[PDB]
Amino acid sequence: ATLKYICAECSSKLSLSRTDAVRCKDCGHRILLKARTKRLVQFEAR
Amino acid sequence: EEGPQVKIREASKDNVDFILSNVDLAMANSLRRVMIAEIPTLAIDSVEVETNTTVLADEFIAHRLGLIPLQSMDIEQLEYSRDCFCEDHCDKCSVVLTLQAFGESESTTNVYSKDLVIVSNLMGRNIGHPIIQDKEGNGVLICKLRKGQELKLTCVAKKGIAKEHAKWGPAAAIEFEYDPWNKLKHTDYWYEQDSAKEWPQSKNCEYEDPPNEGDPFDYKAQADTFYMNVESVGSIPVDQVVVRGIDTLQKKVASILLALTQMDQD
Amino acid sequence: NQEDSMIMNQSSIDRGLFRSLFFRSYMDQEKKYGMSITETFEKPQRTNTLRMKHGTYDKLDDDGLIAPGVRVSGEDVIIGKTTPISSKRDASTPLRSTENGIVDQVLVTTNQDGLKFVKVRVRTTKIPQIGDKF
Amino acid sequence: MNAPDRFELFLLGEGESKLKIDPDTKAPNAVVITFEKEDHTLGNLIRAELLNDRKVLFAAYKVEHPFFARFKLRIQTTEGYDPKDALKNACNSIINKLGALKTNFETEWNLQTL
Amino acid sequence: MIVPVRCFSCGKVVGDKWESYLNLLQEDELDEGTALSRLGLKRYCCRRMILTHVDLIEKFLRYNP
Ligand SMILES: [Zn+2]
Ligand SMILES: [Zn+2]
Ligand SMILES: [Zn+2]
Repeated sequence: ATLKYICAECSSKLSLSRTDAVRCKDCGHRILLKARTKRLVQFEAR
Repeated sequence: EEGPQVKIREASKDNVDFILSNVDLAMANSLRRVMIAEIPTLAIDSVEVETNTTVLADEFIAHRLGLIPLQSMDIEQLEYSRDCFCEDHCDKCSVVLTLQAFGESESTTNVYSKDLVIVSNLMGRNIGHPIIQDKEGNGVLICKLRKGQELKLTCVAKKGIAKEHAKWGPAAAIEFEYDPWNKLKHTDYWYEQDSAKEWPQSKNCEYEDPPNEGDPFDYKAQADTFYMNVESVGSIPVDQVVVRGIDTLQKKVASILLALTQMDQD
Repeated sequence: NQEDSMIMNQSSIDRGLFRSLFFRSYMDQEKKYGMSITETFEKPQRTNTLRMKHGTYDKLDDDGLIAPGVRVSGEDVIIGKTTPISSKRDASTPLRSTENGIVDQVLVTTNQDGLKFVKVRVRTTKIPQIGDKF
Repeated sequence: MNAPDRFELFLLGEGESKLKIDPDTKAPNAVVITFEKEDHTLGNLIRAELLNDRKVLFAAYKVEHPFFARFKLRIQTTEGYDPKDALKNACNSIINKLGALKTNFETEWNLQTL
Repeated sequence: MIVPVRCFSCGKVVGDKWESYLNLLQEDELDEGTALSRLGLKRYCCRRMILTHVDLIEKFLRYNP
C-alpha cells in the first residue's frame, strides 16, 4: 500500500510516476485525483 | 425570605418559569445577560481531521462539532487552557473526543452526537459527555455517508463563554416581561382604533391586577416583579443556568471590589 | 443600521447564519515548445539562472502539485512548473496574493494533445463580516 | 481580516488594569472610572445601585464605542464621601442582593418536584 | 445542506429533531404545524429552522465516491 492518485470513475488507487501515462489501470480513464496529505489539518470549531 | 424574592411557576429539565420580585429591573436584566453571555460551558474547539470522504467540507463539519452540546456540570473542575500550564492542552484543561465513522451499509450511514468517544481522562468529573435529549438516543446528526465515505477526526473540547463564541451558550432564549398592563407607561401602544382590542393580553396579565379607568396615573410606580423563563440547551441543568447566572454576575461585581482594593495599596 | 446599512446578530453568525463556501480553480498545461522540448510539472530549485517565485515552494510534492488536505496562504506556490531555454526557468503558479484557503481537489489529466493538464481548486469558508452586502 | 480577537472582549491586555480612576475637573467631588473588558452587564447594574445612595449626587455610564468592551462611569458625591466608597458600597449592596436571590431560587427549586 | 445543529436566532438544538420531524410527517400523517409543535419547536425562529430546511446532502450522496 502506497497512496498517490485516485480514479474519478472507478475510484481505484493508482500511485504513478512522472512519465508513466495519465490513465487508470482498470478502466482506461484519463481523469485522476491527487491523494490528500497524510498531514493532519486542524480547524477551530467556529 | 431576605431581599429580592423568587416564586417558581413551572419547572422541567429544559425550562424554569419563575417570578422574580423585589428586584430592580437593571439586576433582572443583568442576570438575563449573564445567563446567555458569560456562563462557562465545554464545547469542541479544535478539530484535527485525519480522513474525510464526506460530501461535507472539513470546516463545515468542524463548525457543527462546535455547536454540539457537551456535559458541563463539573465545568469548574476544568481549567481554561489559556491559564493552564501545559504546552497547548492537557487533562486538567481539556476533553479529547474521537469520531470515526465509515459507510458499511448499502443504505445511508449516519454520524451522531452519540458516536463521539471520550479518549481523554475525565478525572472522575461530569464533563465532555455529548448531550443526548432525543427519544432514540442518537443526539445531533453530525452528517450522512454513502459507501466508501469515511470520516476520522479528533476533537479538543475546551472551557469557554458565549462572548467568545455562541457555541458556549448554556441557554437558549430567556423569556423576560414586566408590567403586562402597561401601568408604568414604559411603552406607547400603536393602534388603528383601540389599543386594548388590537394588542393581545399577556399570560402574566392574570398575575397582576388591572388599573381601572377611574384611577389616575401612578408616577411613583417602579418596575419590580419580572416574569421570566430560562431554557437550557442541555449542557448545564436549567436550575444551574439561573444559579450559575447569579454566581457569575456576583463574582463579576466582586472582582471590581478586589480591583478597587489592589488600587488602594499604592 | 443608518443609510442602507444593517446590524447583524453576531450570536446567529456563529450559529452559522449566512456563512458560505468559496472555491477557486487554478489551471496549467505542460506546453510543447517545438519538438521533444516540453514543460515539466515538478517542484523546482535554485539551479543556474531560473527566475523562481518568492512564495513557499515547500508545500509542493515531487509532482509539482499541492496535496488536497494542505492549507495554503498568500503567494504560496500551488503548481510547480519549469520551462527549458538554450538550464531551466520558472513557470510555477502561486495562489492569489489577496487570498487564502485550504487546497480542495487536485485534478491530473491529459489535454486532447496528449500533454499533462492540471486543475487545482482551493476551498475557503467566508463568514459574514462588517463590510459584507445583503 | 481586520477583526479583533474574540477573547479581547473580556481578557485584560498588556498593562491593562480593570479600573482607571481619574478625577473629574469640571465638578467638585466627582470621579471618572474606566472599566476595561466590561460591558452594559456590569455598567447599568452599578450605575443603578449608585442611584439608590442618598449621598450620591450624580451617576452615569457610557460605552463610548461598541467595538471596544470598556465603559466610563462618572460618580459625584456629597462632601466628605469619597466616590470610591460610594462604588465600594454599591458593589457590596449588589453582591448581598444577589446572594439573597441565590439562596431563595435554591429554596424554591428545592421545593419543586420536576 | 444538512439540518443545522441549533437555531440561529436563540440557539435551541434542532440537530436531533430532523429524522423525528420527517417521521411525524410521513408515518404519523401529521401536518407541519402540529409536527414542529410536537417536537417542541415553540418560537417561530426555531420553526423556520426545520420547516424551511432543504436537506441537499441527500442529493449529494447520490454521486459515486
Ligand atoms: Zn478507473
Ligand atoms: Zn492543560
Ligand atoms: Zn430559535
